[PDB]
Amino acid sequence: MKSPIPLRDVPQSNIFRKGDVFVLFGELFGRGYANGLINEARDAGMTIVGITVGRRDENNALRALTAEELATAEANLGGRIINVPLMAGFDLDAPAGEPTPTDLLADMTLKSWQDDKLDWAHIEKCRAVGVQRFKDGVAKVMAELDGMIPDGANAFFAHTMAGGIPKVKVFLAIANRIYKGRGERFLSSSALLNSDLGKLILMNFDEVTANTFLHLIEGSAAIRARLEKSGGQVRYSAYGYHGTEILIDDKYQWQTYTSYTQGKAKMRLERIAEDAWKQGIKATVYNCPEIRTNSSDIFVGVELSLFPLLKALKKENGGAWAEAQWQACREVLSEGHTLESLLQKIDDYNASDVMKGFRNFEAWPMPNTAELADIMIGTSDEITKMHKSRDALVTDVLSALVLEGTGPLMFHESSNPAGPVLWLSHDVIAKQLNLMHRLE
Repeated sequence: MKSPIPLRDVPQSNIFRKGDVFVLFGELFGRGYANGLINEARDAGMTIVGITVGRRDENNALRALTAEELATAEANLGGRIINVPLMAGFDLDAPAGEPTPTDLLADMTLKSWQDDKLDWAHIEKCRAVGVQRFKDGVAKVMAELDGMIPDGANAFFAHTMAGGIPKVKVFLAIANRIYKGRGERFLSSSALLNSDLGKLILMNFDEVTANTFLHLIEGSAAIRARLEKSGGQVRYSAYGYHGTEILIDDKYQWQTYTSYTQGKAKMRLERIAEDAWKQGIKATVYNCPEIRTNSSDIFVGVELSLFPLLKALKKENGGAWAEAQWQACREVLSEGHTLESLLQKIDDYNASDVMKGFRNFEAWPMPNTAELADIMIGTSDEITKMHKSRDALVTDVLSALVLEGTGPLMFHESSNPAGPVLWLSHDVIAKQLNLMHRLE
């Protein structure tokens, strides 16, 4: 798409009932977006079924879950898990007895990695092996799932797979410089992506973040056909990020965190959904807002996109509950600091020429720049220092709100989806939240 495709209206249909089956195509580890969606499915009475990515034995070989690991995972999910290890990516795949792509990275050093070259023929054979492995795994999982979904049922397949960074000792330092480096510590994301290491990373991103959605849709084709030929509806969802519209000068405007290295893979994901949609398959990528549930992570500055949600809460027929969110956000700031001054900082941030330059949709995802590092990391740090305690941030409150709103939006929109790719920006999130809390 040449521009964002917004979902503006709060969905109000639900076709799912007790006996319908919700399938989590991904494994839950810690809290994130998927929890809210799973909760919506459970509240609607759906049977929850999940996959596992498996674990690794003492020799780093992939294996299924033990009965105890399985019990723990099923307790976490609140549903049955099919114990067939669906590990995405090919970074640890190889023809029998041959080196993995990860093996080929073993000798990369801080000084050598940028110019080190890889054997792309071998890597290609490894990718082929990995793709076939994942396909056979999906076949087994679907063979077992087929009997758990009754004739006449509706099925909701929720894809959550993302990632693909290979294990290599040099990567932590590289990432630290790219994401957090200023001055001489600054490092262009292009330095990584132009290297063979970076090219491998991007290939694996395409496999894990995008192509797994295709493997899900194709692998479940027989099940889909059987359910559709009976009285049922089948849905596929995926989580996307492709920037978010937020209030700048009291107008909703698209922006993004830069540099989002998974961007090309997310656009491939989008195209997979669009193709499927053209084949009559109800697959939808939901492009969700920036969140930062762990402000100790490496992505310094992503949280800057969140703050205008406060204004959105007031704008979209906000009442007492919205005002209570403002109060909650005031309470975590230090003595002497106002919430208004924080929001002012964000106004100045989005008004800057440097940040305006990154509102380029066609160039997305763009490379970072030294100037970007300066203003983004500087602004993020300035706002962090406004707080009484760094374990209780305005961004914790707002991230929680986004998760809360996004669950029902996706769950209900999926009953009657408007299209294959939909943006959930601050406007519809605020509408949903204010609706949910209209009696509080």
